[PDB]
Amino acid sequence: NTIPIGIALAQTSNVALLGQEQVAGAKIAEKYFNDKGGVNGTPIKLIFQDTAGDEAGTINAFQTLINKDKVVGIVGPTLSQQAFSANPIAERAKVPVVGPSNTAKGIPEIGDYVARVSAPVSVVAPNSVKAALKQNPNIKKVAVFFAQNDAFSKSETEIFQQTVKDQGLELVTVQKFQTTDTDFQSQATNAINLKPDLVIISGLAADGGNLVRQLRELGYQGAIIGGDGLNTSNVFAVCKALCDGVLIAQAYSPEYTGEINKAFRQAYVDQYKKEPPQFSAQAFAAVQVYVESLKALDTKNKVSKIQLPELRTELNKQLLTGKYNTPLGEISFTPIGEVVQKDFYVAQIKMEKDGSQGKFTFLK
Ligand SMILES: [Mg+2]
Repeated sequence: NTIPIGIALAQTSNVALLGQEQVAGAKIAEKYFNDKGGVNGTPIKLIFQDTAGDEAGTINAFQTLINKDKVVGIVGPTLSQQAFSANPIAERAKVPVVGPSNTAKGIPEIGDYVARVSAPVSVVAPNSVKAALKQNPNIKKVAVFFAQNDAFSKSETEIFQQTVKDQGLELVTVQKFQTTDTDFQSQATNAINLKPDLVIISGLAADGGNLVRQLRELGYQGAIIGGDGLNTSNVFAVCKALCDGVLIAQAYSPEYTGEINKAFRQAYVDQYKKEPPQFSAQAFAAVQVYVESLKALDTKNKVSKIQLPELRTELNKQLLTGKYNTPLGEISFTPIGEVVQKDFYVAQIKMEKDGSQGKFTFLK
């Protein structure tokens, strides 16, 4: 006998360039928590249902988890774009959702059953602009690019644009693209002709990486900031040596000294031979929220005896009140399901000259 928790993430499509890192974190969490006895002796069972890359696939995954798989709660989905369409399904069904990495403005406001462990674009994105200005105080002109078909990218670009203005910089252009585009010659050239000192990109991984590469190919030599959708080593294959120097804000640090992070990091490094990515840590933290909430609930009200609809409602109520020492640091929730989290960072892509290998170097 086990307690089923649904994991609805992008395991296929180009969205899996982000989703697979989340899956990795969730699987590490399952072993970590089950090795500690699960929920007061009862193992959890993560049930994975692939969302693919669109809204319909996410809705289908959620409905399957809720109805067929009888899950007590869902971790997911990968994208804010997917969350805005699918989360209302879970809200209506009174099934809790904990988003690992969705950072668009407005997600917890979807309803009483929607929470997230990822701080939103408003507190994550500005740090990377500040980091760029530290590395080059003479930046004056900024070109901004965003994926106009993606909800998170639109939310993130608004924050980047406001930060550029607040830092007293000149916004020379805002260029639009689609996440499904591979060619950006026209937008890149448009921006390059305006002589920017800094370029900021809000898109996802394949698109963001292709744009970074093309900017460099077309002769751009200035600074580049990538938003959260580019925050994966999966971009390395796309821009290769030309990824070098890209600045990306982080909501997780491998070097954070929390005991659980040490355990998580050690488990990750031993398996994957590199530091745990943000998306992996965030997924771990979302599973942790469910495990620790289930334990607290079970102690007060034995879960094996609670019928499913009431169990879901009580679990949702419980998780919102909890305090969690996670790989992301000590976190909790506001009454609306927004995360409370203290520390943020910026890292910079450092590629080896040959372009076949790289890493994220954390700025001090
Ligand atoms: Mg909420």
